Amino acid sequence: HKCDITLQEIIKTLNSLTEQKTLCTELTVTDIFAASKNTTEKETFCRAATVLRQFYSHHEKDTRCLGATAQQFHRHKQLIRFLKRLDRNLWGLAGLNSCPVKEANQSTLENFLERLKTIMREKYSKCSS
Repeated sequence: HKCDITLQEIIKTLNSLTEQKTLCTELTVTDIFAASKNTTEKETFCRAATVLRQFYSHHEKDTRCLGATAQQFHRHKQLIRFLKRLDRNLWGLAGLNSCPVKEANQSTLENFLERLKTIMREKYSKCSS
């Protein structure tokens, strides 16, 4: 694949999470699309990194729900270590590093991932990178 395998990695990495975190996906996560009334691609990717970041910290290495079941306790520091890894990938694609997010509707992790995915499957046509 000439394109950047990183993209496919983000989708799979972002997906696997959905399969694992299905119930805990009720921690009402702040949206950001509301400000999509006029933003560029980069601005989007960045804004996405901000949401993911805060989401990581808020829960940090605290097994509040990200696990408490199985294959999650041990892979706890692994999920976080991976989440950040993705953030770094976003930085590469992005380049702003500074992007604000105006609150609005409190979506849900799953909903956030689902929405983000759509945008991914949409821009997927534009590999570039």
